[PDB]
Amino acid sequence: ILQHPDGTVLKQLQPPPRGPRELEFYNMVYAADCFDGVLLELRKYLPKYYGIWSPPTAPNDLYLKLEDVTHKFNKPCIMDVKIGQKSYDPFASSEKIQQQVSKYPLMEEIGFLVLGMRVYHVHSDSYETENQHYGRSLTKETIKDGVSRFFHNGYCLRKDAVAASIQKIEKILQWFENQKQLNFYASSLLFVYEGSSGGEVEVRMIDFAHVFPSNTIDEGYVYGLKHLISVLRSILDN
Ligand SMILES: O=C(Nc1ccc(-c2onc3ccc(-c4nnn[nH]4)cc23)cc1)C1CC1
Repeated sequence: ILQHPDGTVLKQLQPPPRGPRELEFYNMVYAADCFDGVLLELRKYLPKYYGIWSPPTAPNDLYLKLEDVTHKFNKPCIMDVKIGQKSYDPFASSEKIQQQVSKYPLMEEIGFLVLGMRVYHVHSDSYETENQHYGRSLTKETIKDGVSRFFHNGYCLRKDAVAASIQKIEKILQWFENQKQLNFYASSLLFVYEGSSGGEVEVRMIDFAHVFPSNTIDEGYVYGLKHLISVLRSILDN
């Protein structure tokens, strides 16, 4: 992810088939002649899409030009959470499934995985960062405290941001419960709140290299959202 001063990010397409698939996802959603109510509503929850981009001198080098969801914040606190019970897709090989489940074997049980967070601390004027190993270390016993960490500025628990996060996730859940045409594997929610202008929060869906047509509710994604909501709700009682 490359941040551009103009309030956009450039995401380099992943190798095939992942990058092409994400391009076609955005292209389908933001299709100019799209009157599909499901896809029109979904746009609210994605980064705004500015189409494919490549350097003037390098047509080979493919990027998606996307809204930088963090742009409007002064000291953005950012958390990326992978959603779902399965991070492999319906066409994965046996080896691929094993690879994906081994990366985090609690995915079925918990239904989400914290990919990372960056938290601004007021008293130190500094950021705490957690990498992929943080979230992959979390269990049923430690997931609540693991998530809570995102909302600690080093003096208070930001229950305002927690409550706002629940409310915005709920709208995404409502979208999922009113569509049976897309299933999303290994996709994420990006959480942003203001670390320095009170209860201001972004929660957006990102990373669409494994989105597939479906005839059914995305039960795994729904489960993940429900559990994440439940965890956030309990944090409100801290
Ligand atoms: O450590 C940082 N991380 C960070 C900052 C902005 C974003 C971000 O903002 N808008 C975005 C829209 C799509 C995607 C995206 N799609 N697929 N993978 N990422 C990512 C987006 C992500 C991470 C801060 C210091 C820069």
